[PDB]
Amino acid sequence: YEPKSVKEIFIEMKDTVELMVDLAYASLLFGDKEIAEEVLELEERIDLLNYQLMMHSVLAARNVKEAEQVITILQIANAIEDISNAAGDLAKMVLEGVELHPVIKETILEGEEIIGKIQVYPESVIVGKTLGELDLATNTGVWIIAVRRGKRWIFGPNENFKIRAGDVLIGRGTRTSIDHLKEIARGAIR
Amino acid sequence: YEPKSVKEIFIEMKDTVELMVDLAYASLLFGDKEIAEEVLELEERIDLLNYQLMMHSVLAARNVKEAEQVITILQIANAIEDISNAAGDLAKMVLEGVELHPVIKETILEGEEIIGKIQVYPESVIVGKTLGELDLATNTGVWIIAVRRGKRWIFGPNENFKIRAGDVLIGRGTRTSIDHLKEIARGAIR
Ligand SMILES: [Ca+2]
Ligand SMILES: [Ca+2]
Ligand SMILES: [Ca+2]
Ligand SMILES: [Ca+2]
Ligand SMILES: [Ca+2]
Ligand SMILES: [Ca+2]
Ligand SMILES: [Ca+2]
Ligand SMILES: [Ca+2]
Ligand SMILES: [Ca+2]
Ligand SMILES: [Ca+2]
Ligand SMILES: [Cl-]
Ligand SMILES: [Cl-]
Ligand SMILES: [Cl-]
Ligand SMILES: [Cl-]
Repeated sequence: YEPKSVKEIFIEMKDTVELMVDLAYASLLFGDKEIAEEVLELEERIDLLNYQLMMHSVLAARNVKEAEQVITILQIANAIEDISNAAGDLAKMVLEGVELHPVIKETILEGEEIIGKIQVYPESVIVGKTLGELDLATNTGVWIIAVRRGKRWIFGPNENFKIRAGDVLIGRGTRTSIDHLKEIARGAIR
Repeated sequence: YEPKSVKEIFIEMKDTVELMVDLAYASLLFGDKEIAEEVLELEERIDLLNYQLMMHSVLAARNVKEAEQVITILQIANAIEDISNAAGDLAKMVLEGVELHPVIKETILEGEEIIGKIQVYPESVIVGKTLGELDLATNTGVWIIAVRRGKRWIFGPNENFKIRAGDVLIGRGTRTSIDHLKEIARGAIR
């Protein structure tokens, strides 16, 4: 097997917790238990990555200097793991199925950065293009955290994900950044 | 005095913790103690907002139904407050001045979303424009979390913030989203 680097593990942890928090808010906004389940699965991945980070750090360091440095990484991962647990706490509320105060969904839809649901029509120019080819985060500011395609979810889609008419994109971004993408998705803006 | 709504307090909490985490990573990337100090000040604001949220929730609810609903809000704020404490943990490492493992700065610069430093030249078209007039988050995907102007910091600048040549923008976004803004900032792209 090809060994992983500390940086690769660390980057995945950071990237994953960010996605986790976004998905946690999405689960609350949509009262969606499947999204909530995904958050919990990611919390487990975070525990696994944290374990590997500790293993790598323990094995890599043999003297005091090296030790002091790997400890800084473990300390940061520790804080990251706390954020993952908080996202999991939010997800659990959705799985418990509690009736949320109406202000909650409004809050997620009206803050600086919001979560939006975008319907893709056949006439849109993004149909048939991949997220990478598109680089939506780069070119629209809207970051796609998930896609609902029929009876299935694609969480954290990669650059190879090709968009189809009928897809429902779950994006994170500013309000005007979400409405802009909706225009493009409706084919209004070519 | 004009009373605040639960939603206003809640939105500020959510917005603030997001900014806190971004600033925490910025403090680590730049080994900047002033940014770290700002994170700690925001952790205190979060404690204050949490207090006001509890006050509003306690006063607003008088019967079981209303109580069950305000509790959902308090439960979410509880998780948000945990995230704020994690950001504060990261900031403290910078204030302690520990020597960070080199992988840390690399990780912040190479993940899905990174933190970038952008120099604004006199010839750039963004000079003299406000963040609102510009709506950078909306129009570039790059979210401006802070600006270093001479010997002073402006954290979480509002829509009225007018950009000047010599400003150093601290942005959050994708790599290609950061390089794009740098082009605009250098005047290369009008
Ligand atoms: Ca854990
Ligand atoms: Ca060892
Ligand atoms: Ca802990
Ligand atoms: Ca299914
Ligand atoms: Ca569909
Ligand atoms: Ca606190
Ligand atoms: Ca009461
Ligand atoms: Ca706690
Ligand atoms: Ca100063
Ligand atoms: Ca300057
Ligand atoms: Cl690597
Ligand atoms: Cl299609
Ligand atoms: Cl309001
Ligand atoms: Cl100027």
